[PDB]
Amino acid sequence: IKNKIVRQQQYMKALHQKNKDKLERRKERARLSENIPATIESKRV
Amino acid sequence: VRYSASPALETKCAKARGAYLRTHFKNSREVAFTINGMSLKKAFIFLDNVKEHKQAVPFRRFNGGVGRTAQGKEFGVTQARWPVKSVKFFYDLLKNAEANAEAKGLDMDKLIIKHVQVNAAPKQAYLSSPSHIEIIVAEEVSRVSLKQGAKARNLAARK
Amino acid sequence: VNIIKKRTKPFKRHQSDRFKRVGESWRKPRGIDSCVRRRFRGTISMPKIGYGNNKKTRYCMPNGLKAFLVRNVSDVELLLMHNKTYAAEIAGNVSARKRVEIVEKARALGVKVTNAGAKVR
Amino acid sequence: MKFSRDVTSSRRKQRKAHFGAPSSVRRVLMSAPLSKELREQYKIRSLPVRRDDQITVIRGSNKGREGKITSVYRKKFLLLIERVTREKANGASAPVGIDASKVVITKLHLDKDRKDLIVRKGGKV
Amino acid sequence: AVSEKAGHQTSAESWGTGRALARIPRVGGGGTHRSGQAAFGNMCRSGRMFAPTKTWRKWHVKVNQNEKRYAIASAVAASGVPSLLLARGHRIEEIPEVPLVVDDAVQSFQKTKEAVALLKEIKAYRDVIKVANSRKLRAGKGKLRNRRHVQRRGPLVVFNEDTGIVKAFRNIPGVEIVNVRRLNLLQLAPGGHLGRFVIWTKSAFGLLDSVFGSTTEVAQLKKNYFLPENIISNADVTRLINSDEIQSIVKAAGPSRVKR
Amino acid sequence: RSKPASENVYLKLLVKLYRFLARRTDSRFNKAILKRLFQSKTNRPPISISKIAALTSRKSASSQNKTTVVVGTVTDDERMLTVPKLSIAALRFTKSARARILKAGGEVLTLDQLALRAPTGSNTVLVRGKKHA
Amino acid sequence: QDEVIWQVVGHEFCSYRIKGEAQNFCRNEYNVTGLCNRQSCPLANSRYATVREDNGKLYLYMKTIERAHFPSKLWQRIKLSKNYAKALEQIDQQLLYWPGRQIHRCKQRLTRLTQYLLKARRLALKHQPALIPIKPKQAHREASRERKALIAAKLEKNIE
Amino acid sequence: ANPRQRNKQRSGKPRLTRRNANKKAKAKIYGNFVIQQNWDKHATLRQNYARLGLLATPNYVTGGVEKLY
RNA sequence: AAAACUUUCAGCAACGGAUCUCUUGGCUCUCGCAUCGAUGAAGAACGCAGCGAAAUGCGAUACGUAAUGUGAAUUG
RNA sequence: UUGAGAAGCUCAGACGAGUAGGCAGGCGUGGAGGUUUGUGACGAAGCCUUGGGCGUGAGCCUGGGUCGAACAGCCUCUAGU
RNA sequence: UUUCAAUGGCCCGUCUUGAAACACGGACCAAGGAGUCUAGCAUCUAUGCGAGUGUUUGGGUGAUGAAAACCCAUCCGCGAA
RNA sequence: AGCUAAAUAUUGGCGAGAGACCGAUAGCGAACAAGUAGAGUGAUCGAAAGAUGAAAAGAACUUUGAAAAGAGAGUUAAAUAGUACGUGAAAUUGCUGAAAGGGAAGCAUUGGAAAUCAG
Repeated sequence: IKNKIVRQQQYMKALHQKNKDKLERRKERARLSENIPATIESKRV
Repeated sequence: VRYSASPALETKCAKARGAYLRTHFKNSREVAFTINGMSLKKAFIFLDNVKEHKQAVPFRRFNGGVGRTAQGKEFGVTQARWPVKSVKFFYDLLKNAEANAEAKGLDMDKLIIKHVQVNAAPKQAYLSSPSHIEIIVAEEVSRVSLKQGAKARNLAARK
Repeated sequence: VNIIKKRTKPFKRHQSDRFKRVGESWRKPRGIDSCVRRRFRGTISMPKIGYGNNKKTRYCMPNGLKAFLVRNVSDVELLLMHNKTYAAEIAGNVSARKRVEIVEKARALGVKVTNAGAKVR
Repeated sequence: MKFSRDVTSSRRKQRKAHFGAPSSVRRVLMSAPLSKELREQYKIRSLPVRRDDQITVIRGSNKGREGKITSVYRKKFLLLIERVTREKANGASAPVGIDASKVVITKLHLDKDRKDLIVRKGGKV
Repeated sequence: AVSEKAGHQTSAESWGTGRALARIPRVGGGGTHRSGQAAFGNMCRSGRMFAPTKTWRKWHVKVNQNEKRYAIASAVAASGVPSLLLARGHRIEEIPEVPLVVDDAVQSFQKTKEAVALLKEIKAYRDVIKVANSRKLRAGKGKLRNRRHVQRRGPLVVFNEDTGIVKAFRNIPGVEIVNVRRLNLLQLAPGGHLGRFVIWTKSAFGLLDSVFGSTTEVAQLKKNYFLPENIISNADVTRLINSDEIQSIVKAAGPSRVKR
Repeated sequence: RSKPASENVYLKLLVKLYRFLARRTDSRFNKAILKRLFQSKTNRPPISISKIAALTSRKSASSQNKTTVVVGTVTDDERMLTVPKLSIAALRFTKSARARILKAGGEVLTLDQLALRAPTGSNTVLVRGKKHA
Repeated sequence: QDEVIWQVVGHEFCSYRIKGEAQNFCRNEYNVTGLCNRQSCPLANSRYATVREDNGKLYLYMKTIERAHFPSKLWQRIKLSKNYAKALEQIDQQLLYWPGRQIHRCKQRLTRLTQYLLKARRLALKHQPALIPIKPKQAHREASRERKALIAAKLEKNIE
Repeated sequence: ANPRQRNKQRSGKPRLTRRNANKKAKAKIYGNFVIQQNWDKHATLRQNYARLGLLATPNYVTGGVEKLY
């Protein structure tokens, strides 16, 4: 959106929509063995 | 995010912050000033006492209109209040800072509030005064002249 | 003929300390009642041509050399015959590569550089 | 220097025309050079990029990569080449777009229209 | 010029006196942030500028045709002085002769490589190299206004007939080609500075007498025009002062800077 | 004044020459020429060829070969048909004045040429134009 | 000729003058002293002499009126010997009957130029620390890398 | 800036651009074939008429004429 | 007379949005051309997309149909 | 003796408040023509700084920091300076 | 640079008056913000020409920007009574 | 009683080319949803609002919290670029450090002390 107020407003609606749905799945879910934080050391060649 | 203070390094410290908090900035500054430098557990006891009215937060800088209480005698002042909303926010941040320290692997028993600061958030005619709060909890040659040295050598030889 | 300065303090504009909107740059007071303009007791000074410095040592640095702004090596060679009169001053926007070329060439010509150690170390 | 009063040298007009171009015009805008071998074989210096063409990335961090064009993204002036991707945080791959001028066509997706286009531009097939 | 209506399209009048407001006109109505705001003033935001520019400003300047012809004659004479070309900034340090005159085969060139080859032969290509190396992006708002690049000036090629010379030379950066019959001061003294490096063809050089005439014979191509006369016959005043005629009558020269 | 308001380089060269002659000779003529060089255009009225001819052959005549000198323009006078033989040194000669003097008569000189012929201004008539405008 | 040229370059504009705070410098390749004036401007002075560098060999450059019209052949060059006394003798025999002021400027330049050659050779023999440039992009990046590296090192826990 | 110009600025329909203006382009000769075959398109009509042996005008010319030689 | 408080200076963090650079905009000038509507105009209203609110496009054939050109897209 | 940017150099003496008014020389900003073999991603501009230096002054130069794409000296032109 | 000591130091502008003081303006900062363009007249200076002077109503012409530059037929303006 | 091309006019219409113009408080009111939001019964009135990055690569994953968010982590040349997004001034605010303070303060002069520069 070339209009700065509108692109900001849509982002805030997008951010709320994303955060709400991320925790909708998070509360539904509540894994540790598989999902581990990847770091630079783990990504070292 | 970068904080105001030199500490919060991984060495002995943890971080916590909350931005655009819907609390009064003046009350938050008084709470932050009071609990600054306390041990983490001792600060939790103090915050709980403020909720229970067993202790009070001295209003040192922003003291206009604060009545005198005997509970402020512990801090050497007479004007002290019991801000509940500000204590709730600071209690939450101290809980979060404690959790971050636990994940890091610090020593909880030696944790003090090394740094705690309150800043004004953008004002939001009833423009409110939101508060930014950040907390850091941490574990607790010259020469000699020719005459001078020759005198020194002569003195040393005499000894 | 040592470098003598008739004055070291600058001439701050009247009331520039009290107000931030009033800059420190000197402004001649035009008010017909300005006490400092009238040179009353204890008032701060005003720039005068008598404060001017000796023409022989004017524009000279404490080392006795006059500063000459240098942008590249070509300007350095311009100071070949005036190395006892002029000191090269490398410009701020000259990059690090050209500074090392300027400084090295100045060393060969025996020309002092006022800021030889900048962006070069 | 330009001497025609029908062409404008204005920066404002040229940038508006470039970023206001329709897809049929961006199709010409998204042109790539023909490789040395293709150039001496077809007698054509450059051609518009078309899907399934075989190209080699010449410039950028992907300098040297080769592959077919899986999509010409005319609305962004981007070429999505197979296997030239980027690994997001979550593990999905986002294809990396390359400007058509930064690749070189090593093999063309010849059709009757492309052959007609080749001979049209003073070429041979 | 600005729009003659810019700063007037609003509706506003002064709210009056005694209301603790600067008496500048304020915008009427309500419900928008513009309401109550000032208007109609150089000091006001969205107001009128002071003394809006007008298109009937004087843009063009009259110059007597005699003074223009004087300056063009002075520009050509300066072009024939090697020292003024160097001060101008031309790299003519290896030019065989000033004024540089080439044969009439140049007027029939067809390729830019032929023109470049000739420039190298007469060693005038150093001035072209200076121009190409000088091309910079313009500093300031000029590049937002179709003034995107700047560069130095190269040699000026003066021809008599155009049989391909203009197109052969015109893409070489800095080179300006002109007919000898319409010599331009903007090209002969660029920036108001005298001494541009000029390359004449043989026919252009040979017609210069018809274009300008002499100080005693009229120009053929300028009716009733005579080359201007000088205030001084000899420009070497130092030689005149140190001449035998004057040094034999002047009294004994006193001392130079004297002892205190 | 001590310098000319004119930015002409050749006039500045003339002033440079006559600064030297004024201070290095004892000629009030050279001092006069320098002062008139500093004068503005208004205070340097043109002198006609007819007035030069009249003044040279005036009263006892006795012009002989004395050179007429004016710091200013010498204009032509189409009214007189016959031009005497004259030798004039001036700042400027109009094209008609220069032609008439040369074709029927003697010599035109610039003020620097005079400085080489009469460095002290000997045998010179220092004429002036009428400043009545 | 020369006087008018000086009036044009010395008082209208010249592409060799660096306007300074109390003195102008001549970027001309032939100004012996380096500062432009009636006695130093090669443009203004038709008969001129100068001493300049060339690949370790000092050369005397001379020009006159008879060659002023031909820029290619205007300047003439001779070598100056390594010997200082012989170099002065060459300058004196080349600039004979030239103004003593002009010769004095040439001999002053030759002396300075000789000092330049001596100091350049001495610094070539001598060893000095090489001066490396500084890259703002590298310095900013490596700084941020080390702040992140220290925060992820956990030195106290590793030592303990 | 007009409502009718802002209308097509924000529109998606392309402007009706026509490319017709090339100054210095003199009108080509129809009419006489003999004149057309001998007309050089660069020259002016006064230059062309004089070269062909024709009078552009039978009356005086209201200005100075070019003198090339 | 230590602390608090007040002030000053520096550092850091806020608050704010100046500066600098930019610019599919405006403004001005010049040039070419002459074309609304009862065969329903300009304007207004309402609708139409797989997922659309504005703007854009279009009109129940509704972000278009035919035809011609280009020659392989559209793209969230 | 080199000290001729003659618009330069040099010697000597006197003088120094200043309203109205008069006269002169300078500093700075946007843009234009010229020029500097001009500066620049090895960092332009800007900004910040208890860094340094120059000017009687208007102002200028520079170190360090931040920063990320352009800008300046000189001669002239111009002004919404 | 900060701070201390000793000494001195009335708040700036505006207006009024012989003069003050009143009185009016000033919470703070940033950005903007006021002798401009044009026609006429006059003076002075410069420049060109000079008993002349003024090309740009217009025409010619201008291939490289052609709104430039360059050229000037007949008039006309002012001056020369 | 009547018609009549061309030279002439042209802030509109359909286009085009330019500029010693303005550069986001400027330039049109409108560089962006601009005669829009909004106001008024109505005629009318009428704004504010441009900039992440080369690429969205727009921060997976773990942990704390009811959540918003935080913290480790990650991407990037750079998060001193996290959409409250280029640069980021001043006013102003909090924090730390240093110092001063008996009913003003700022300032000037001279030095001392402390700190720091040329050196």
